[PDB]
Amino acid sequence: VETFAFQAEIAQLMSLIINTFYSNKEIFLRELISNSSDALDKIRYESLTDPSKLDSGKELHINLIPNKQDRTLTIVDTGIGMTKADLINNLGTIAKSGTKAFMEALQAGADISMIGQFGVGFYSAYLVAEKVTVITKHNDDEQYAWESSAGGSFTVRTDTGEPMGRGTKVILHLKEDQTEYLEERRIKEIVKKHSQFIGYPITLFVE
Ligand SMILES: Nc1nc2c3ccc(NCCO)cc3nc(Cc3ccc4c(c3)OCO4)n2n1
Repeated sequence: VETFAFQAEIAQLMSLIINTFYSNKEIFLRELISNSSDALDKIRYESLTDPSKLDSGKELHINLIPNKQDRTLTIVDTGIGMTKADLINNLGTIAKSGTKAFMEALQAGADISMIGQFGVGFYSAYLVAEKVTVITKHNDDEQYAWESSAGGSFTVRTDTGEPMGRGTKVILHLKEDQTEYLEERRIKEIVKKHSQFIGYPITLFVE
């Protein structure tokens, strides 16, 4: 279990997301599905010059798994996955320039629903989650669990859970006031309104 500090900018974005009054929380779901869609484009893309990159699983899709018992909503994709270096270095680099641009727009008229246009939509998960655990597997690397409850830090460990093949699970530990996002009907309403044209199948699991 290693512990790392976020860069100043990302930490500050994360507190803004957590502390600002903003009632339209539901946009988190569009952002994570859109992240999954991008990760699926990326695996489909690299496999064009190396078809063996699909040995770890051919199917390209997304599952939404609510669990009232654990109070979690998990978004699962078989996209390209993230390496250790992504989790500790590259994602932070991407998040730095994206945060700055998002900040500039926010003070000049924009709102939190436009976060995905700046490449930092993942952090919108913190509108509804007190803790996010991300389990990720990339092709020539091991399986990792990343985890953060914000407050300026995150952890990374080699994951010993069930091996997952290739891709990412984002596990959202929902705040107590946000269990609406565990309801089939709420989720289905949200997918229909904001995520109806994704180029990969999306399956909504029932409890
Ligand atoms: N499902 C999925 N797949 C990817 C993903 C897959 C590949 C990738 N490549 C990074 C450049 O090598 C970046 C990615 N970024 C995100 C967004 C993301 C951004 C920040 C994150 C995070 C995920 O988990 C922990 O912190 N996702 N989300």
